Amino acid sequence: ELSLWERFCANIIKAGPMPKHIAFIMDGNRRYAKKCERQEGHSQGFNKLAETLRWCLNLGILEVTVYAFSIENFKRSKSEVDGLMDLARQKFSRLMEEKEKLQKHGVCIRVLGDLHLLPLDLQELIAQAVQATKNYNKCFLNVCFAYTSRHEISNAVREMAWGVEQGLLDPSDISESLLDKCLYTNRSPHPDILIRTSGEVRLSDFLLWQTSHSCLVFQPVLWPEYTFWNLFEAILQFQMNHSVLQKARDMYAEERKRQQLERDQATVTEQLLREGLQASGDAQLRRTRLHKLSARREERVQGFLQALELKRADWLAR
Amino acid sequence: AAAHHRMRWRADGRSLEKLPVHMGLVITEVEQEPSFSDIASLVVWCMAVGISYISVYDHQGIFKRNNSRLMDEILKQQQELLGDKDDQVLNCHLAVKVLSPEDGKADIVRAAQDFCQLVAQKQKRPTLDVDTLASLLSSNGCPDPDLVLKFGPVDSTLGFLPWHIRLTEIVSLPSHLNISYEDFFSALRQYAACEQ
Repeated sequence: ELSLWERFCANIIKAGPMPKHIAFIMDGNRRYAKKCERQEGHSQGFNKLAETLRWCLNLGILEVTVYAFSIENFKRSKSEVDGLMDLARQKFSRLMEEKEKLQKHGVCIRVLGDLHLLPLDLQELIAQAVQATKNYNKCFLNVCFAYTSRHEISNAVREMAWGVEQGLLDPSDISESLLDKCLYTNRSPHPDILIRTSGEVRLSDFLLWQTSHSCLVFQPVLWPEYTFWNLFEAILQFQMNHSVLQKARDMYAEERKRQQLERDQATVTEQLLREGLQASGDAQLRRTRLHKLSARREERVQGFLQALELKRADWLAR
Repeated sequence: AAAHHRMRWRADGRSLEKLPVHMGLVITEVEQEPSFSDIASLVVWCMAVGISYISVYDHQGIFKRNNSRLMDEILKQQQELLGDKDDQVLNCHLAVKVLSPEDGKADIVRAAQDFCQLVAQKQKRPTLDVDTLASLLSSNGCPDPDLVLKFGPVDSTLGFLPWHIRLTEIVSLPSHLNISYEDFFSALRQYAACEQ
């Protein structure tokens, strides 16, 4: 449920444009270890996670991504690192056994990262859960475990060389879209707001590709102390620059599309420069030549994406 | 004989607990066409206090489409205040890079096109790791920004070097029009204490 004041402003904020995707960097768990040993704070941080999910669910925020584990967090204390694994196993064990209850409300969970760094059982639980919870269309939560944006894009990068090495795509078909469609978050759309708690003001290798035009919201509160008003202030800030960021996104699009068209029409002429043909257009030699080029890249890339899913779906089995 | 001015600025640089090796200036102010005079003074001040590489970024490209007008004013103010032009003009171009959206994302796909064509030439195999990506981008030589400065109301990076900003500090300021050295210096004084 929500408070009267909380349900009031929600209806008021729901007037204007609303964020369809909001991502959270939950920081400052360690700083709240005042009179707490340190894994007691992390436990409290997971509670405010579920609390904040109630809120976004109340607010009609459809999709939410969270930074649960960075690969950089591997260099932490073995006691503290093993302490995160215990909790990772704990809450995930609650995801199972509490099945079907999760089927009632249309919620799906996706673990995003390079999963080969975790202990086998964690891989199993994570894969167990995501396979079960998939094909649920009302609500979506992306949890980032063992994730860095740097690792992410390098993985999306090597997976498209896979395609050229597999004869499914050719390097001409490589684009911002192709690269866009091969990150772990390809099921999600790009986040509308990024929120990071504590006085820190850096991105920490979190979704650098997908939040290049998202609204950045940094707040001095420690995350365990997160309130609904902390969340409300972010949507407030988001709605202010919505017109700018919309227009900003709307012009990058047109430019990249126009620039892609200028380049595409160029190489069609380069081949027409050879072979002695003329770029006349008299009987649409270049017009059909470019027309076919779009499809051959469209069909060849489209198949690569279907192949990449089948590849990724096979790992879900085990 | 304005050598005391170099003494003053270098003294301010060695005084901070930490100065950025690399810094970026992002100008979100799209209310009016920006004034190169304020931009040129900002980069001039960074060089004076001892910041090696500065990058200037505008999501519409008005800096990249006006490199000559901006480089002109950066040199003039340097001659005007800091006061052998070949070497001076060389160190400026070596230090200041003017950036636009096609340098972060569109460049990321450029290197991806490099590996993939090398894969098609049988020279390259995917089995492409983390440091191989970094050396493959146009930042092969140059490091990553320690600190970016956001000027204007918009609260995004607007596509500014997403790969390189991985651990950088962001400081936003209300505007770059009529900016003063005292304003710009307390930004560095903010970054000096900023957990790095």
